[PDB]
Amino acid sequence: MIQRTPKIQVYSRHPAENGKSNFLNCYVSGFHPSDIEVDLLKNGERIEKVEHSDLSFSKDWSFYLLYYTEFTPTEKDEYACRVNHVTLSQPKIVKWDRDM
Amino acid sequence: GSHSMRYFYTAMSRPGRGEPRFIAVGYVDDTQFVRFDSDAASPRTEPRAPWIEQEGPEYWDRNTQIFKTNTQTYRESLRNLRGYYNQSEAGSHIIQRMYGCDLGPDGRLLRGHDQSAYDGKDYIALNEDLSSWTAADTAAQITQRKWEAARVAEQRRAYLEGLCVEWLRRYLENGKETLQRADPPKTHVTHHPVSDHEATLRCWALGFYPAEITLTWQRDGEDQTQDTELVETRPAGDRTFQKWAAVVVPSGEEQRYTCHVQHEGLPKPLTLRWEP
Amino acid sequence: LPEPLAQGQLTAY
Repeated sequence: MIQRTPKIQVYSRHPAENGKSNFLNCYVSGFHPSDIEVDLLKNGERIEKVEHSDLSFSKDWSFYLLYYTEFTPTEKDEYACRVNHVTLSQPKIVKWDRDM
Repeated sequence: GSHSMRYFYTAMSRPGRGEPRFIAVGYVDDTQFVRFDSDAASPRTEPRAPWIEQEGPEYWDRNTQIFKTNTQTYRESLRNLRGYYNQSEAGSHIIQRMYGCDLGPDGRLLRGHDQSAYDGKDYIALNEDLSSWTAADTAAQITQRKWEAARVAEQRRAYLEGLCVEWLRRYLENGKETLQRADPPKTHVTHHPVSDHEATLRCWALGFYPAEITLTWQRDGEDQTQDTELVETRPAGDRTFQKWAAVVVPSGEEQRYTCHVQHEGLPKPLTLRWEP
Repeated sequence: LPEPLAQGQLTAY
């Protein structure tokens, strides 16, 4: 069976400003089949209250989902998105980079 | 001024873990407005945009009956397709359907769409005539023959030219303050040396709606298609979208590069440069 | 509004 691995982008809803509340996003897309595991990480630890969009898909049939949680960026705290999917041998981690 | 409505159905089997999950979501353009999930504690059609909340109980109940019945039909369909491909009962499979109507800037029907896929591959699609089918393989031909026998295309056509257009027009009016509002991108260009002799220029578009946009780099007025790193347009979570395009340039040549931005919400196309 | 159910049984794939 043909499968497609997820693309992953980690970014903030609004331009990041330290000390100002914002939303951390992890957008997974272009994947098939639809089952997928996504965690948002703060300093390597899983963030608890993460919400996500309803499952939908693109014109090429690949699925996409937005995972998001409120966060307040600081200079020191590290954020990332951790993704697993049938196409991945082990979870893929993408760090949040405020310039990306 | 052009608009579309789409419903996206996903039916997913999962042997050993209950019956196939059926989800349906509805969109006008890039705005989701409803959902139904057979896995919800209490499956029912739920509003996902404020302008749909005004529809009355009859609407929600009508939708819910439709999606509950589709839930059962798609489970039958999954059983059928597993057999069409001689597949074992061990594996999980997915049928997807996306359908709907497009209106031109005058609110007239431009065309209808009704396409299905199995395990992520084209399976069967209604042609633009809304009267004939295109089947991807000999399995889909079985579906085609069954749908031709039952005059299913006629049913799709009546919907696509009738209720689809009627309700899309209703939604566009009810949600006119947002659905018919294009928000232009907020843009800027960043500069990051990558070494003594090269630097990255990144052209940003933020806060725009709808998602459709064109973001390109030119050098001396020539498109830099191959040299441009282009990320997928991505949702901000406030209805708006984001995108960037990056190119790595020789240090000192920054002013030879221009970023061009086209978007519906823009008074006029933008050309931007790095501004030290 | 999604495609309504036909008068009789909907046709499966």
